[PDB]
Amino acid sequence: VQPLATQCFQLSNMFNPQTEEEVGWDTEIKDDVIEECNKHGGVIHIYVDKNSAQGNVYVKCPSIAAAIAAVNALHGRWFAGKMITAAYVPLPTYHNLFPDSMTATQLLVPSRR
Repeated sequence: VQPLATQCFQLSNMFNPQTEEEVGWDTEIKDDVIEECNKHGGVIHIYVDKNSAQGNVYVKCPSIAAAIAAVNALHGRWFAGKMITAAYVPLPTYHNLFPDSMTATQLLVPSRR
């Protein structure tokens, strides 16, 4: 049975720490994902996990409707011969990893203009 959408998701294949070469690369990913969410339903928490062999980025959106829109917008991308994939994460699991995300409400904006 396919998991229900939630506010929270994990992207994969967004980067490869073995090969990332640009100074500031993970901030650029953060800004890019926020920009994409800000053509949909926005975003209230994001973490680009530099350590992740799988290239994981964690996102929480302000509602399930917003998460669906972001997932459907992001899970179409390709990088370095792999598709970006998304998996919804249960709220309690996401909140255990990112306690700061539990009470988040402010929609995020990119740093770059």
